[PDB]
Amino acid sequence: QIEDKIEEILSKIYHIENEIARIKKLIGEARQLLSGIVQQQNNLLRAIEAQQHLLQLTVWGIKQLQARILAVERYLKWMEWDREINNYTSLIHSLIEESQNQQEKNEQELLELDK
Amino acid sequence: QIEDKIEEILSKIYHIENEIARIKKLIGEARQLLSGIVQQQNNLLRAIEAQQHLLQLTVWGIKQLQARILAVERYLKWMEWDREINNYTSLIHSLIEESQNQQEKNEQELLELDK
Amino acid sequence: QIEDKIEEILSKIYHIENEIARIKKLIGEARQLLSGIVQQQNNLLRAIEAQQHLLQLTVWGIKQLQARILAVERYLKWMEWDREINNYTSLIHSLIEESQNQQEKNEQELLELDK
Repeated sequence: QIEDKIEEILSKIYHIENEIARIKKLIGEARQLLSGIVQQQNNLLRAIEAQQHLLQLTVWGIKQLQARILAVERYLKWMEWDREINNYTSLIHSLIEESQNQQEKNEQELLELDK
Repeated sequence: QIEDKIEEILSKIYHIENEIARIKKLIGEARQLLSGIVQQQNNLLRAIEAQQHLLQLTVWGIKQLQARILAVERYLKWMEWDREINNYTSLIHSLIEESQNQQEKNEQELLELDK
Repeated sequence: QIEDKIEEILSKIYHIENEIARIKKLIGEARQLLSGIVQQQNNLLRAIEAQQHLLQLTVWGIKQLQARILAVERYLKWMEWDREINNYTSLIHSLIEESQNQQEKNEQELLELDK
């Protein structure tokens, strides 16, 4: 049986030795999908940034039309909105700053992973 | 050779025993980058929410200017846009509700993972 | 000691054989959270798309009010903004096109992973 036991041991070591190579292959794949998720987020953030510039342009557009229509009505003859707009504008800038930080870390850690 | 075989077996078991510790280290790292990706998404969603409040504020701003300019033109003397705006507004609210749900699950599952 | 060594070898092979099953369980879990992160991103992108249609609707709304107020002022009696709006609009369309591509790959790779 010492004889037989070495046969068994060797068989188990081989089949499990297989498991490891399996696991390392899958782990290889998952590294790719992970970088894809990280890049996707940098993209999603840049769109969000750009959309904010767009939103700032339209608020300015609206403010100008307020002036022009106000004057026209005088020739012929609001503050809450300004607050809520200022507040939400502040928030979106925080969330963007934080999202920029979070994006640098995630990219750094993903870079560290390639060792 | 029984002697020699036990030498080989022991050598393989050691080198593969190494593989496992390697794999567990990398798996440790990847847990971090994964929480970073999940947090990043909560951030990206909150920005998107805020931007929607901002967009709602500007649509209201625009509607008011429509009233004021309409009146001024009467003193002196559209519906599709309202539809498309109502529709897209409905959609963004769904996508946000779903994104809020998806964010709770992902955070729960990520929490379950620390066992 | 040949006797004893086979006892040790068998003990190590069992405890490490455990490690593998452990690792495969955790790997099972992490596959779920990964699909959840990928779906979440498809959602975040669709919201961003919709918000862009919304932004396009409001820029058009603003342009119309510019015409109506311009005419009213003539009866009675800008180009940079148009540029910046056109530019940022172009960018957001690129970032969205790229984000759509990135989303297909990530979904494909995640699909490949289930072998």
